[PDB]
Amino acid sequence: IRREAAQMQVEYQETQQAHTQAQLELLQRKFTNKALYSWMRGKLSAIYY
Amino acid sequence: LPRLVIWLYQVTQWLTEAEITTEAIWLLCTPEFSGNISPEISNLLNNLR
Amino acid sequence: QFFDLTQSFCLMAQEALRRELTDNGVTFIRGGAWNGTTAGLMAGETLL
Amino acid sequence: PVMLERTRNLVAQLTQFGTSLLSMAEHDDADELTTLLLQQGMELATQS
Repeated sequence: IRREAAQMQVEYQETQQAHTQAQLELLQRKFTNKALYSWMRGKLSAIYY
Repeated sequence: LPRLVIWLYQVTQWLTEAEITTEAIWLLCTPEFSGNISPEISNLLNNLR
Repeated sequence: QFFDLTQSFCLMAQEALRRELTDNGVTFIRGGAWNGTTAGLMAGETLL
Repeated sequence: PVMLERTRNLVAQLTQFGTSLLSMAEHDDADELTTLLLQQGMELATQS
């Protein structure tokens, strides 16, 4: 019975690993992602110059 | 030959210390390039003209 | 829709300057104010 | 000079619209992360 609980803990850690993978992908497919911010202040910096 | 061996040891130890993968260090330093105008370059030129 | 109207105002403003200086060669609205890399944002700042 | 004044008022309004669009997208995407976190917490809670 203890072995079953320990094995289920492994599944718990694997799920947490997949959860952070989904979070990171959601940040990259975001509309206000890194690329949008990078190009916006790049355009505005040239205009400000 | 010992110079090559010591060079290989220094680089591999450095990569592990700095947490840089073998693929990552290759992409940073290789002279081989695709030769195709990537969309990143195309977007750079279109905003630059 | 607002960008379409705004750039139209800029163009006829440029034509007024061409008439006053009698220089048809001057160009200030060069296109590309609306760029796909920024989803259309930073368009008004370019026109300013 | 008159055409420049009328155009400049419209362009300033266009900038205001762009600022609102970026601000709203930031808030909406923040809620997207929070919603995902709650759904993931539920799945973890079931295993617990």
